[PDB]
Amino acid sequence: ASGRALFQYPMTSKIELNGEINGKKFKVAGEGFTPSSGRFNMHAYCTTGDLPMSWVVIASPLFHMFAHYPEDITHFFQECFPGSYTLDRTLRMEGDGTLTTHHEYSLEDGCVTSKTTLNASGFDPKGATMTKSFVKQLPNEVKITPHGPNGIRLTSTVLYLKEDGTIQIGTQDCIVTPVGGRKVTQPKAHFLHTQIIQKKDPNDTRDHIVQTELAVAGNLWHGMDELYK
Ligand SMILES: [Cl-]
Repeated sequence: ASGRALFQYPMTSKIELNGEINGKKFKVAGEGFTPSSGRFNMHAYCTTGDLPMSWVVIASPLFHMFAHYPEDITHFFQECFPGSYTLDRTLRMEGDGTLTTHHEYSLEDGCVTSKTTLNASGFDPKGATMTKSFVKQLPNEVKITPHGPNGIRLTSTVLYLKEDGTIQIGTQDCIVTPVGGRKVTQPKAHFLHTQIIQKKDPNDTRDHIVQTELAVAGNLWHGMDELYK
């Protein structure tokens, strides 16, 4: 049993996230549900106190193996199992700060555990990330291409909505590296439509978020694959 056969739904998730932003150290944990392909939720919470940054910005740090792929595009993230992969992200909040994250994953008993680190340095202390002035981030299309002999790269531009209805941009890039000692067949260049929605639990006492991601792959631009050898 490998690849897509390891992702029979429903499944669950856990996260352990150790973070630091502008020298403010924090920890997040969470548990989540993946009812079906491409729809995955996570109820996270700060275990150190209040989260010292926007929950909207931390949303993408908070599981691409749960994205929904058609049969005719390789689901690289699922095909990495068994063995797993690492994810390394850079998120540049333009004019604000840059953060990085590193993710390791393990699958056991239908549950993917993410162990993530986040490091953010140089953020504007009056910016929207630190002041928690974002309402949501808009849905976007993430470009996925082969990268190196055995990886893939994900890129996106994110529009972050401030309370005043205006936008701030983030630029996001990730590299995905199989860690399983084996070559995983790269997909053709394609895109992932991603929507992140956040709400609060009616009763939880912690600083927390209840987040849902919808992530659906498609060959949006058939010609794109020719450009990536
Ligand atoms: Cl927030």
